[PDB]
Amino acid sequence: SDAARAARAAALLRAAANDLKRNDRAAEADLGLPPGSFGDYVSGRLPITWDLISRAAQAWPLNERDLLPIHNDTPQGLRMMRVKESEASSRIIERGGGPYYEYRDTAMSRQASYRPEWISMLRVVEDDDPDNPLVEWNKGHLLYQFTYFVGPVNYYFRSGGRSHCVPMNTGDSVWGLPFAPHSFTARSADEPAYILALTYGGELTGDAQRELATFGRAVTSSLALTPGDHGAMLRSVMAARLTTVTELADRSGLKTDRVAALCRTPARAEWPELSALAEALGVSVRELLVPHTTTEADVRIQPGRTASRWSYPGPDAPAYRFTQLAGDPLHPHTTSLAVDVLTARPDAPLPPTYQHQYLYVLGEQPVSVRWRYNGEQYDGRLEPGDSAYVIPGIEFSLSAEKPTELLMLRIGGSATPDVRFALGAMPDGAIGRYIAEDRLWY
Amino acid sequence: SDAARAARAAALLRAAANDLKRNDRAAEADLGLPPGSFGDYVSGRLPITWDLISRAAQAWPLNERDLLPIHNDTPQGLRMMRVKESEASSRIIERGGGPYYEYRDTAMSRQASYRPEWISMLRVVEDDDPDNPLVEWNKGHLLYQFTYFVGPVNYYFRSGGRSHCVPMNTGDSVWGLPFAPHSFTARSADEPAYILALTYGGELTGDAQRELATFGRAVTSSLALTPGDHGAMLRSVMAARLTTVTELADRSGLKTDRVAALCRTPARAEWPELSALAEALGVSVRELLVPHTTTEADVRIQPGRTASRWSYPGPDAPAYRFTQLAGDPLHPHTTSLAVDVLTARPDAPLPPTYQHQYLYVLGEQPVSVRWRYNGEQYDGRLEPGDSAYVIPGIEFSLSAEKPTELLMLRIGGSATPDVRFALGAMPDGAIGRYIAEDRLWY
Ligand SMILES: [Fe+3]
Ligand SMILES: [Fe+3]
Repeated sequence: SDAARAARAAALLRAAANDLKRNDRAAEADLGLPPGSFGDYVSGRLPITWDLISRAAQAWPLNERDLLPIHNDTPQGLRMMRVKESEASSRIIERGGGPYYEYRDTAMSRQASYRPEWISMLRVVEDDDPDNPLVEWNKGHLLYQFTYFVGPVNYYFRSGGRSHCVPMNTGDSVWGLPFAPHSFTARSADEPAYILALTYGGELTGDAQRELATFGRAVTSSLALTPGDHGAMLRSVMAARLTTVTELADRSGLKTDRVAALCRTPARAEWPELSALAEALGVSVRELLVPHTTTEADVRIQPGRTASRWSYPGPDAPAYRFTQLAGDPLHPHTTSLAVDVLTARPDAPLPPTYQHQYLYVLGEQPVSVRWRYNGEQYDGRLEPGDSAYVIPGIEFSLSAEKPTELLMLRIGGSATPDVRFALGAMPDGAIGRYIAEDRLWY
Repeated sequence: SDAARAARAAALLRAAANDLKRNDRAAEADLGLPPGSFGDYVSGRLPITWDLISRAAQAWPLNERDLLPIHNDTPQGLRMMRVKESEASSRIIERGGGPYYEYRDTAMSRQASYRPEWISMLRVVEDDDPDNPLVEWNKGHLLYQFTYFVGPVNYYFRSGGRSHCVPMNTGDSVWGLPFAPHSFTARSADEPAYILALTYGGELTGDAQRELATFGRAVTSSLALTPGDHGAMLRSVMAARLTTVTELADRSGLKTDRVAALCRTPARAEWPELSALAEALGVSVRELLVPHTTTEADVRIQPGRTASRWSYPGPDAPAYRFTQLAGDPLHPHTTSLAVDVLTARPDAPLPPTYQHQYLYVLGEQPVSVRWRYNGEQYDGRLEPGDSAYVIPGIEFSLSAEKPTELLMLRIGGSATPDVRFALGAMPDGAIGRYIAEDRLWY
């Protein structure tokens, strides 16, 4: 595992040198390495130190970040975390003079952006007033949040200077935007009241944050695009091409008056207009479409009672019953589900998805999991309160001796649609070298 | 600025602790630190060391990479590189027992993915045969290639086991896919023959490579999507939502047989069908559409003589004359242009774009550049053969005392459209915190 990570780091060093058109001799000269030695660092015979990575960021126009791999802590492609481990991670935090939350980690991975916490509400309120002084608010946090409610939990949320309180119960859920302040209390001291607060990051975190942080606040603010504003998207692509209204009109076959009008409205153009504009701009129609959001006051609440329900693979012989939980079209790759596992057999493999997956066993019976990864088959059993992390691409099935429920949150990773289409365009054999460069570029 | 970068690293440390719901004392417990030291690290009283970052990656489900900022090496928003500096970076490479290429760096930044080399063709051929033994091929490299030709350069390229040669002349260009093998030679020893080989990264480099490398080649290949393949895109979203053909038909109003058939073809559904399917899947129609490509043999060649040209900002105000160079809809955010600078005054500012920009002066007269960044106005001059790098969001003008030509390559950075939608959805005032977290989460 450490040797595999070292190999990944060595491949990144060769890739960086190849990309800078530095062959072995040129890289040794730039990095102050002994003549003839570069192959020993690229092959793994010599370790790549933080000293060398720091020297490379000074000698070359790259960052220390560009030479570091990430860790693989999910070697079987799925990993379970046990209740005992979650309880050992316990943190109690006081707010307003008394204990307010108990936090427990659930299944996480260095390969994924999940930060999923079990959190019990320790503050009990006697009304649903958002301005109740017993409520201790947070400041909001960068990560998106999907929250699943168990018991009589009150959800408090703030946006544009107004505080709201929506009472929840078991099976309700909410999806929420970055930096939206919120809080949770219990309406009763008599029954369990807790949440699965499954926060996660996506594209905002990682490379985008590092880059935008160097540009500064003004440049970053100026790159923002408001959801649903198609005219702004069109203006942005026009600016990226350095085209003009009359030139785009001439190339697309649209009237100049129409192109100007489309630049000034959030409503999308008609489909034939979008196709003509896209071709004139050298982009797919995909790039002129802007997602809408369903959020209001920066959250989208899904009542469990009215949530969509369906059976898999179908009602004639159902293995699972799914309930659709809260999400948002700003994050089309986030799927949240309550899963009733009905089958006692391993006869219903779920289709592999490009998403990361997180599982948490809500029901009273254990769930047996069977999965495949890199030519091996594995099996395991999640007890109630156990959780699991699954990398993209894994085929697994679930079963239980009696019907039982689990919570499933699936999120997009860094392999976005654009990445996946780039992978699809690569010539045969190239994906291997993309994963781990193994040679000088000539 | 090392001090600013150290502050960025401190902020990432606070953010990582916030995301894991570790306050100061909890973080000190997890990391084995003495009491009070975690505040010292976040505040800057103690420097953040590789030892601390390594400890964090061992104790917490994060990567060392996640705690490192990138460098700001473009403090004025635009940075020029001079002929003398490019010449100083000269590297001569032999292939087949004699000189083949001279490489020279041009403007680059730790904030962008450009790897732009000036490259002189040192191998002279007497025919255009791709199997000529004087032609020495590379193995293909990870980065995308955008190449502008000067002089009688032969371009050689391989795809699918076949080798090709297209004789180029000044003003021709080509855009090429990752790992497509290629070469360049000169048809004459008696005139300059060289290229601007403006390689760059996109979606593939950085986070996505790091994650995919830990999943392995089998999973990574399974995630590929073929450009143009709408049925694969539909199947992907269906698998992400765990909707069968029958359930998606049920929701959308399309017949079961029609949904199944749309999953078996690259051709897109009809627009009303796409609208109904997207609504049923909780996504914008954008997520059922796919990029297409125009590449043949993995490249897209643009003859200079047939390239589209237009005046900017308009026909009746031609400050500049643009020539559209080689690109592809697989990279909608890549704009390649040859720019004839016609105005002698800085009276035609180019609108700010979300793209990074790279400039190289091709013509025989200097180009004056006036730009603004962070409330300050700057003036500079690019001599023939000088280059420049520009961060996103900069407004600049170009002027010259006589018409002169500049090569421009604009590429998308890590702030993808999805990042920009997310920035637009963020509550007002939170971009400061996104750039640099400055507080405990509660
Ligand atoms: Fe939260
Ligand atoms: Fe190349």
